Amino acid sequence: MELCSGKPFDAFTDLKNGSLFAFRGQYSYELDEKAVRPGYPKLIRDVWGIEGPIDAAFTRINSQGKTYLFKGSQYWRFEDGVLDPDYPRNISDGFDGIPDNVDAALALERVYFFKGKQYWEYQFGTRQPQFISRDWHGVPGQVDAAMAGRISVFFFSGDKYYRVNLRTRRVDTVDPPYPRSIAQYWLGCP
Ligand SMILES: [Cl-]
Ligand code: NA
Ligand code: NA
Repeated sequence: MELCSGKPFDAFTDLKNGSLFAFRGQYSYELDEKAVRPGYPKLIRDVWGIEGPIDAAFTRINSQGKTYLFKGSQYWRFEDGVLDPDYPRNISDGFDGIPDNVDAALALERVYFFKGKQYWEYQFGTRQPQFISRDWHGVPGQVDAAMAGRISVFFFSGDKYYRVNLRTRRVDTVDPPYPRSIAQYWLGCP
């Protein structure tokens, strides 16, 4: 289906360079103001060389800007358009302490994995899990995808999303308020 169908998403990543990718079922959506065809539905198998649906994605903030895609117990690492050699790997081999079948991830060098009501911090070692709702104020303990900007993170749940200020770690006050339509207020779909 197309970007503006209103259906929930499976994953997002901000490449931290002006471009980002959304994932839903078998489809990958490149979202960049520089794109000749922004939001053109392409097959994940065609762009990333793997079968959808994926569970989570993130892109590291460092120089190399590697993209990580998660599905089940496995992850794939990409750079410069291409799957790195020695991928896929088991999550346990790259991310000790992080569970399988995650719901979401984001990168600020701190990475956060989300699964049910809990999240895990990873630094390039893992800690005890904490509660999403305790540390991300106004975010319920159920997220489908996440992505990190410069001053905000976004949490996606069904057909709606939340924006959280990174300083306050609280959902921002806007009008109409969060949670609100991904299609209408985040993608700027008709
Ligand atoms: Cl995600
Ligand atoms: Na997800
Ligand atoms: Na993400």
